[PDB]
Amino acid sequence: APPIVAGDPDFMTSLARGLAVIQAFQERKRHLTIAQISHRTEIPRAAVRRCLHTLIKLGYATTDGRTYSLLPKVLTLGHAYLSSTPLAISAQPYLDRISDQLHEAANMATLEGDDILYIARSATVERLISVDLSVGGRLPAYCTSMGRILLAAMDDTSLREYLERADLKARTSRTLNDPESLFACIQQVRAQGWCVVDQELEQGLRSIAVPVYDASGQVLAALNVSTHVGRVTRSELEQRFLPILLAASRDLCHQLF
Amino acid sequence: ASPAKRIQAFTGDPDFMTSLARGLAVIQAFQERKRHLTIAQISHRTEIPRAAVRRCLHTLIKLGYATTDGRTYSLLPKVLTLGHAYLSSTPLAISAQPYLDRISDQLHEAANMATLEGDDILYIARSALSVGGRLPAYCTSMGRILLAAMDDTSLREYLERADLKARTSRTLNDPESLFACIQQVRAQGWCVVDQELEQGLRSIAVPVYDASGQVLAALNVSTHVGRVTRSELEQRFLPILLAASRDLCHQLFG
Ligand SMILES: [Cl-]
Ligand SMILES: [Cl-]
Ligand SMILES: [Cl-]
Ligand SMILES: [Cl-]
Ligand SMILES: [Cl-]
Ligand SMILES: [Cl-]
Ligand SMILES: [Cl-]
Ligand SMILES: [Cl-]
Ligand SMILES: [Cl-]
Ligand SMILES: [Cl-]
Repeated sequence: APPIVAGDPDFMTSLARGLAVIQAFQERKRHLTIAQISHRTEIPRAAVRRCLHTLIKLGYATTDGRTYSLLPKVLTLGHAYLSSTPLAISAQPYLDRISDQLHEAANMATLEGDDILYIARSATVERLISVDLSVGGRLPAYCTSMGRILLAAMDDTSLREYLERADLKARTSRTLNDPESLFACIQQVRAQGWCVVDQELEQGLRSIAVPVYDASGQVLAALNVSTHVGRVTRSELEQRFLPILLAASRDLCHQLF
Repeated sequence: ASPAKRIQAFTGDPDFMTSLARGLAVIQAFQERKRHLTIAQISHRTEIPRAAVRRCLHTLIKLGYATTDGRTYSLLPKVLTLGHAYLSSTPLAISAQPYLDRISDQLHEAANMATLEGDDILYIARSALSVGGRLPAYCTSMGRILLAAMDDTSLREYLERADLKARTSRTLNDPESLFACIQQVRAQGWCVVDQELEQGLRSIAVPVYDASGQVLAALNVSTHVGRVTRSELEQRFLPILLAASRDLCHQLFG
């Protein structure tokens, strides 16, 4: 190797704006201007400028005076959640055990808005469109197995509101993407207590998911196992993966509550 | 210097957003707490007044970043999406991932990439600690790569400032011994740390450069004493790491 050489009065608007400015960077690989951030967030430019100035002084962002980027310190905000949340902490040995036994990826997600949000994953690579899925990433609820678990937990009025507004695009030719077929699908998921999705999010990808409850019988999250097409038989998901996942969900609930 | 002290250093700055700074500090107050917190606990750790802690928490609850039962407070998974904003907007982290995956597959060991934050290294990508986790720089192989990249004034400032605890019987724990170690890492272009952070842990790291020769980050492989000898690290792992890091630099910067 070569050497190394040389009103609500308690709502704090500026905190809200600063977190929205951080969110404006989602999926933007080129540094951003104030104009772009203001456009995306509908926050006035002068406030965006102050937010960025504050983030820079605190080590969360950087600039050349014209454009702006985030710094790695932003990752420590998510680490504050991961290291203070029993659900995320306790689920990791379970996902690791599921994955070691099945030699497939295992995940846990919650609902955030119209998407599922990954909170913990086993140690396997799962690439969507050759990009690793990761803790903190989001996927649409209507076309994922964990999304359908979490939509099934809604009451019918909330579910219909979601289906009349959501972007139901046909991700593959298999995807259920009209409100009547999604509603009937979600009703069966309720009856079953589990959901299989077969290549409705992307070609080649199959997953099976179950709910995780708290002591009150409320759905806190979903657990799943996710696989590629030629890695499984057609009925292995239900016969092989499902009892493992049901048992893990039951064990995690008992451990926490 | 408490979080409130650091915030109050900018009272003369009219564009510094005090509430944003306190809310970020309130999120940080949860680090490694393992469970939920009261207003009084958060105020004690941050030294931010309780009224302000209350208003920040309230704002986080309204925005979906936290929850409460009226006595204790917890963060919500939406906080994770703040870190994802960095990951999905940073080509270094994005492009590093296939290399880390391939390295880990070949060696059946964990491979990581880290940058320097303050006196710690900060993990920005890993292939099967977590991303966003931190470790001290002085007794880790990536830490020593990144300290080696500093100029000598910054390195000495670090060595006088940092808390150099003896974590194992092998840890180098004084500024003179550590400076000598860093000069050897500079001469080498790589670093092996053998059980200076915890028993059984051994790792090897190299720098990641841009096209102008700035060190941007460090890449490493970490192992246990079980079956990987130091000769293996230096003769088998090191050529792989050097090749991956050169590939990454060329892919990102030409
Ligand atoms: Cl920038
Ligand atoms: Cl298709
Ligand atoms: Cl189903
Ligand atoms: Cl429910
Ligand atoms: Cl303060
Ligand atoms: Cl303010
Ligand atoms: Cl709580
Ligand atoms: Cl959330
Ligand atoms: Cl190390
Ligand atoms: Cl030891």
